[PDB]
Amino acid sequence: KEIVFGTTVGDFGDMVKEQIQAELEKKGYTVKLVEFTDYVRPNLALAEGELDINVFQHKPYLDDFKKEHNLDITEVFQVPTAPLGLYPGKLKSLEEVKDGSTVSAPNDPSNFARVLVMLDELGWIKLKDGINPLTASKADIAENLKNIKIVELEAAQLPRSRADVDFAVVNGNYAISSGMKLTEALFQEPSFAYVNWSAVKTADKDSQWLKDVTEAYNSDAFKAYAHKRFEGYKSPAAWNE
Amino acid sequence: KEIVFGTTVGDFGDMVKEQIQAELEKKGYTVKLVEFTDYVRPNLALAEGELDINVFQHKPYLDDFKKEHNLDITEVFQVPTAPLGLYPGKLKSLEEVKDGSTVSAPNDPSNFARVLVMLDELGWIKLKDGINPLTASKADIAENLKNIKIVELEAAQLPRSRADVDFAVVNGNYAISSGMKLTEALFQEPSFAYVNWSAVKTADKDSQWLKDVTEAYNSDAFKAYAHKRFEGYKSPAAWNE
Amino acid sequence: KEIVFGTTVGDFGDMVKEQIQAELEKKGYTVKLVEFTDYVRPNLALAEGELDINVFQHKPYLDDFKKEHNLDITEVFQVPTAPLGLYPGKLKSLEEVKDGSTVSAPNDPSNFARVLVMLDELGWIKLKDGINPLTASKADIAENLKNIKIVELEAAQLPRSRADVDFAVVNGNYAISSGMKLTEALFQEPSFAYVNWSAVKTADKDSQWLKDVTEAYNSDAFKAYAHKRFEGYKSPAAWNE
Amino acid sequence: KEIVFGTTVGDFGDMVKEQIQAELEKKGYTVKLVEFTDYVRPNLALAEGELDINVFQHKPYLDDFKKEHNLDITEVFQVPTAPLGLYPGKLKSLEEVKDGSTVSAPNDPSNFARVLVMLDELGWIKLKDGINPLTASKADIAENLKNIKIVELEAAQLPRSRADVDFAVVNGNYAISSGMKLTEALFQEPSFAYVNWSAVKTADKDSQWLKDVTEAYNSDAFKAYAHKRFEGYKSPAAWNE
Amino acid sequence: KEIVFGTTVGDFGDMVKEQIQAELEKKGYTVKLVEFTDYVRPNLALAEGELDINVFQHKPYLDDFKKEHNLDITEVFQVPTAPLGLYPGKLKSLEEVKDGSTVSAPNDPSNFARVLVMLDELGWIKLKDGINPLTASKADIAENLKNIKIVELEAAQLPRSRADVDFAVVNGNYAISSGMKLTEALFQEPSFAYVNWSAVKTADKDSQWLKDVTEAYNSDAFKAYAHKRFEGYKSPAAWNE
Amino acid sequence: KEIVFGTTVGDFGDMVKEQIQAELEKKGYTVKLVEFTDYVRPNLALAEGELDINVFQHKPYLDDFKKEHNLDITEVFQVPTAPLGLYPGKLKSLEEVKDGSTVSAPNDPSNFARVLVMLDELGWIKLKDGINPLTASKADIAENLKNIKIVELEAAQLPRSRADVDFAVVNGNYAISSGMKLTEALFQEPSFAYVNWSAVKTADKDSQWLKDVTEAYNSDAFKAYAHKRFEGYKSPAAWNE
Ligand code: MET
Ligand code: MET
Ligand code: MET
Ligand code: MET
Ligand code: MET
Ligand code: MET
Repeated sequence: KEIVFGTTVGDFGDMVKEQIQAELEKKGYTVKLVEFTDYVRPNLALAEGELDINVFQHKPYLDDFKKEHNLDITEVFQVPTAPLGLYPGKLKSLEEVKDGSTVSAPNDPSNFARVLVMLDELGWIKLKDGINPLTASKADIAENLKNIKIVELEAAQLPRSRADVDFAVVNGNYAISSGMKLTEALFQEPSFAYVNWSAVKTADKDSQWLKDVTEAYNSDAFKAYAHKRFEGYKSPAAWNE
Repeated sequence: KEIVFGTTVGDFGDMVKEQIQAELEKKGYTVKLVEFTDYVRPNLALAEGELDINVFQHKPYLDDFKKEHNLDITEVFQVPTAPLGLYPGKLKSLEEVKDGSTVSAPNDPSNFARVLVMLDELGWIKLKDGINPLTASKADIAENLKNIKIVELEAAQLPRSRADVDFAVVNGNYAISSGMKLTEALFQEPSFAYVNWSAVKTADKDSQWLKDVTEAYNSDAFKAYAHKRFEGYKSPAAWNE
Repeated sequence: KEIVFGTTVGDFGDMVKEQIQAELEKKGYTVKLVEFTDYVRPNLALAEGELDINVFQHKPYLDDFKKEHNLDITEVFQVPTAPLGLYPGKLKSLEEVKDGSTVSAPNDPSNFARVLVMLDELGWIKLKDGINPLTASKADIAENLKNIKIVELEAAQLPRSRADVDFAVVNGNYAISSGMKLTEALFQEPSFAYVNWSAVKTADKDSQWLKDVTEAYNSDAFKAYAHKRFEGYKSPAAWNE
Repeated sequence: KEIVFGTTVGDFGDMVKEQIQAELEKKGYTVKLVEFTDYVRPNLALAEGELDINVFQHKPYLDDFKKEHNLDITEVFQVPTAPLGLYPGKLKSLEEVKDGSTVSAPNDPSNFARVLVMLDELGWIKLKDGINPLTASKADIAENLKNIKIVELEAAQLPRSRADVDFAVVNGNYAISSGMKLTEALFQEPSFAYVNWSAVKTADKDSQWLKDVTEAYNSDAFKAYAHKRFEGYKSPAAWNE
Repeated sequence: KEIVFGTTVGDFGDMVKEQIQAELEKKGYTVKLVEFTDYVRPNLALAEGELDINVFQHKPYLDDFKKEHNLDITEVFQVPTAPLGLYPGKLKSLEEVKDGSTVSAPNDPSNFARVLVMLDELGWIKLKDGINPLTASKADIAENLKNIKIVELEAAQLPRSRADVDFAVVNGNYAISSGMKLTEALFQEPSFAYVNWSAVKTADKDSQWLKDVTEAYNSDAFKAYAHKRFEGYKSPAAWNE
Repeated sequence: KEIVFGTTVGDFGDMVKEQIQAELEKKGYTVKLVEFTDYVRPNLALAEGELDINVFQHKPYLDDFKKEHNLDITEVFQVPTAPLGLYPGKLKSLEEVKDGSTVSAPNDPSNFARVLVMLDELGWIKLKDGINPLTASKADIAENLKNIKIVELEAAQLPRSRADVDFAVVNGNYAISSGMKLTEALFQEPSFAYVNWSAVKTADKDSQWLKDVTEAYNSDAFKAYAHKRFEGYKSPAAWNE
């Protein structure tokens, strides 16, 4: 039985090659890894049969993506996840924010929402009462207190954008793969709602191979490796640590 | 030199296999064709180096997609294109439309705009004066004259949607591959703004292989085949007829 | 398991890409399609294991080919099939036939027989009594009533031959892929003996994958698709329609 | 042209996926990465043609390996390299070393030599005067001052060996991929003679593709990435830093 | 450039794997070998494209086969060939032949001819005057002097036939691979007309890869290897030895 | 079940193609053969899963190899084996040996040991009393009686080395596949300790397929074939001959 994984470049792929693959080969499986630069192809490849499982996204992204693209896919288990941070760009500290400061943000709706929530936590904008934080959008801004100019970019552009904007809100996987350190962030997202999940075609939910993959990502050996290899990452809720 | 084409399923892939491939093999090329079900993967595969050229989209789609996804790709030449039509669903004629009739529409922005423009041409809604039809959005509706309920679906769902809605606005490539006939449309888009284009990475624009592909799609032999094989399609503007 | 289909270009490949592939992907298979422009390679590719199944031929062709070339292959199920027609070449109606008129025909024995049977049905030649129609050959001609000159060509060349002969007898798959319409035929073969069959290696006849492929080609969904997409095609006998 | 890289798992593969691949795609290449868990397979895969280039070894290893196995391969350029360290096992500090303490070491000759040189620098053994440090062997030990018991293992076993020996000398690539941190080493190899090299078949040494690969590994952008992503690594001599 | 060879099992395959493949890999080709148990499939696999070159037949076989099966293939160069022999079966010497003795023979026409010519040379039958020896058939027998019963079998069955017939005429390639020694023959065919040839698709006759294969089969190194690996074999006429 | 064999080129591969494969195909298996020209790749391919079984080595080689590379593989059954020989190089007879004569030898330790034992049996060197012949090394030489210069090479180079040294010690498989004859050896190793073994992954040792393979290599039919095809080979101990 060959299990084909798709991940983004970097940390999630290293998990497969450095730990999970050997655990699954012990049980008789072969393992293939396909890495993707972007957040858009992996669910489509999964749904079209080119992958058996992907590991790259949080559940708000998945729920939105599979509804919009009408994909019969579902989350399975969580994985250690590099958290979201607001990082110094042309400006190096939060106190330096000015009226009109620029903040770069990913341009897809579920990750853009995270930026609006962070900016509201910082007091730089104010969101309307009673909104759904997972779908926060420009229409939900009650007042742009500091007249922040939000510069929307494709997610992979955010590390580079630090040259062009005062502050950059950078997804963890792209921060790590560009050599950014999580400790460089001026403000980290407090939420745990965006710890990432693996996803499969719904038809494969009860499969023996997926049971064995799930066990591999929850073993004592994997937890010990993850705590050493991926310091500062947010853990699966089920690890209850 | 191997040229790798990406197209949607059906008509654009048949152009390659039935006519273009042999023309290019005469000049010493080998040809590979990858067919895609959806409109989202092809430009990303092209930009990431897995395809040399794709043939599946119109320029408003390309312009929106390459901006949103930060892709260094560009259009080259036009191809015969199945036109957009409003087709009978539960209701069989335009005169049967009622207050509250349901119309299915694709859920991506550049193709959704075409449905709003079509409904305005039919007099079922009224768009605000002076808005750009290429970016028509719900916000641009001045009055929903017949209180049309627009049912937004992923584009490939639109042929099957005819079972569930009064009328379906169906993209030509999906209509044709589902066995729908262009002559069954109750109304066809009169614009030529959406005749489809091939697309390449910008770095390849001056290549000899692309010159040879361009010539293949503009040869007397290809035109003679296309006029017979794809009756009722909109021809490239440059074909001049 | 990946199922590798081989078909001729055009209609039989579109059946795979537009309908069968998705049905099989729902059951966990992946699908690869290889398209051929000729009639000789597909059964050789099948027998050598480069294909698991091919869809391109009728049973008289298969019976003759597998015996001549010592191939351990066998038919499985029938598929909707474009019929054989006599089409206008230099002359545009049957009534214009003259003594010595030229008719192009395929040069392989089982398809050539079909042309002799057609010419006898038209009253342009007279075949001997009591012959096997599936193997009709020049020796079976009792009288060449109109002194027809039969121009034998490789089957793929028959659309192009219309410039050189008075009438062309063209196999449906090549007529469709060259942009000819079945309704343009001056006369269509009445027989149902040439509805095409899938073929596999005999060793695979009892496989689960082949059972699932057979089911996909006999489903209500495929039948509904075929009746819309391939109007005028001759149906499998087992569909009993 | 497709360039096939072979690397060990982890850091050298991440260099390809996170930085080098995109640099080469801008010049028109596609890139394939094959990752290995051991030190023996990659040069064999290179010599057989499965790989165009590998990145996993130092030159003393390569010189020995290509001579012993009569392989027509050669080094090209250096890459940032995780250094060799002596790490705590059952004992946690250098001055806890006792008479008879166990030290695990790789069992291949060029890497075993490094352990003997390290033990001499620590004063735990004394090597003979005037030896070749690159081929230091047990015969070159003048006195085993602390009666160290050297436990020889296949190199990939050395991270796990920390449970069984007092101290473990672990190659950097395996340390990193097991979640060990370079700052955890009690003593790091001073030498720069084991900064790793890419290798190719000698027949390819003058190729354009290799020139482009070499440029990609010496670009300002790669150096900036490497200094951030791989802190504490030893740099190519040619970088002159 | 991947050169795919097809051979029968045994000696001709060993030539490729032991000597030719390395000669071609030095020049940068890759090589694959497919082996076949029978004489019918290899030319079909060559014609279909699976093979680039085959080595298994003599020219009378090829001339007959490509005409009968309508294949556009051609001979290129000769190879050292195991000769044809009449071997002991139930009877152990030629002098033991009796009226009615049974002789097994291959059942394909060009190899059956060789048996008739051999039986005529032995004085067991008498062929008619002025016949073409390459096409000698039962119709060409003037008198069956010893009323030999010729038992026609598939060529591969002839080594095993020795249990069932008085004498067996066995093709060299099958003799060698069944553990028979050429010195065991009671009578060996004198002719050199059946020294075997490589064959290719005619389209490939002027290719550079074929020039390089031809050189490998005619080098001083290959001749030295063949003279002792294949003792008793008949050499290419062009070697003029 | 498809059983994948790996062998060195030549004799061990012919055993599979000419006898074993058909014996296993009669029980319903399919068989694939991968041939190697070196001694290092086959156990690595076995351990990685590319092969199910290999046939190329003796047990002293296997024991050393699996320990050095920490591979979980094990021997199963013996096979007829071409013996080790000392062959003429620049000198043609044993009596011509001189002080300083050169003898080429394989450079791997378990095969090098065999050379030293052979040279001691010949009286050209003198090994120390009582040393383990399986691990004989240069340090076990008491006196180099004839000041032999031993030229160590990778094993596959040893046939060609005959141009450069006075005498060459060549492994049987390489002697056969280079067109050397075993009967032309000046001295053949008499020991039976190096009759070769098949090897598998330890996890497969109790499999049904391996039981069927073992039976195939010990059948009366295989023994009869081997004694004809491989004259002068050393037989498996289990054959009790
Ligand atoms: C594709 S959704 C974003 C995933 C990314 N790893 C994150 O946690 O921010
Ligand atoms: C991806 S944009 C839509 C393309 C489609 N062929 C059309 O013309 O409607
Ligand atoms: C290869 S036999 C001919 C097949 C063709 N599709 C026909 O029905 O005429
Ligand atoms: C294969 S030689 C050892 C290579 C390893 N990356 C090191 O620098 O220690
Ligand atoms: C396929 S023709 C027969 C070939 C065989 N090698 C022979 O020389 O007898
Ligand atoms: C790989 S160990 C050497 C094997 C060789 N066939 C021999 O018996 O000498």
